[PDB]
Amino acid sequence: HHHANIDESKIKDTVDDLIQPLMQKNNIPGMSVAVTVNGKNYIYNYGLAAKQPQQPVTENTLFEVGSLSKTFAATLASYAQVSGKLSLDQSVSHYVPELRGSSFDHVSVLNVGTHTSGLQLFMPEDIKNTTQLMAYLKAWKPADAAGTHRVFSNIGTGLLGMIAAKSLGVSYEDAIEKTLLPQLGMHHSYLKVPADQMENYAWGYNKKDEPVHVNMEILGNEAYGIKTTSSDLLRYVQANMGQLKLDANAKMQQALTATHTGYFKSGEITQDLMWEQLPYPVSLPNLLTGNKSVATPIVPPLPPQENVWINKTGSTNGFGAYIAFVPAKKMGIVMLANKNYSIDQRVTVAYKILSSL
Ligand SMILES: *C(=O)[C@H]([C@@H](C)O)[C@H]1CC(SCCNC=N)=C(C(=O)O)N1
Repeated sequence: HHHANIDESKIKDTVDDLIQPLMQKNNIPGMSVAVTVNGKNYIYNYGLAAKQPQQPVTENTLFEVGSLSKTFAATLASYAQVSGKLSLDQSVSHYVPELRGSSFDHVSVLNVGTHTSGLQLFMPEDIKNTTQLMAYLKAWKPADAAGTHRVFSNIGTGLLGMIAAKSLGVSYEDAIEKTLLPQLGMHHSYLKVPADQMENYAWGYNKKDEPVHVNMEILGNEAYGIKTTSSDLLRYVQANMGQLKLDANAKMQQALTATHTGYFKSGEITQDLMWEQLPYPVSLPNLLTGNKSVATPIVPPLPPQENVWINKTGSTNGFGAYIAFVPAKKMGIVMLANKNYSIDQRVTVAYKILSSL
């Protein structure tokens, strides 16, 4: 029930007024929006996780988050770094000996953590196993030297997560589901959704409005494997702002914070470890203009800041996700949808909601 002067109702009015038209105009079946401010959390669910038979979005609905998954690979690499197992400045072939003598002698772990190796966006469809992947990587050359340009890459994020996990002595899937997500308290976050949660796994709806789930291919866990709830992602946002006890895991807090280090500038955007940031306050135009480019190194790296807007978009064929948070304001938003709608609208709605707080 609505109550004037009560936090949850004031925020709900703002969120409803933006999300209901957004869902109508884009024919988005279902969304969940989670907001944190002043140490308090608010979760709003809209519409349908599935159309036939109908299932509503609930607190337990799982959405695919696409390239938001890359921030977990970065957090894992950062955890390995702060634990003394990984140096970001070292070469990929230092950690992957089969690539020694290849172009990966000249690509750093930082490059694959910042989209500056030059590897292309999509894994080639005919690469099915590790032998084929290594043969491809050993024979690969970019047109420009590593460190010169920013090219968003699922392959690069794959290498980042693989190297981080190996440096901890485990597979990536183990590192994420047995180490990282449990230490973050994200108990409804998965690379593979278990049987008791399938009833909660929303269907995605593609451009033709067909129900779809993402197909997991080689190195896909690193780049697009996460399925999660808005509540778990809001915990992740709070952890990224140092707000949670985190079971006294000092190394994990340091790992999260260190992913916000600013390593390259492209246009107006600062590239962190997978996260992207802009100075705060942000104007909507610069946010929108932010969504190969020349990459200029920031050296020494920009330390993790408070006065910034940190964000990440992610999509799959059937889903569209967005996170933004402002550490100086201890505020953040997670928007999950089971339809891939345009990034300009994600950032505009998030900006309007956070501005209202
Ligand atoms: C991620 O959503 C897909 C991946 C699952 O194939 C692609 C498309 C995007 S493009 C850059 C988004 N800009 C700012 N946040 C990426 C990605 O790395 O974000 N990979």
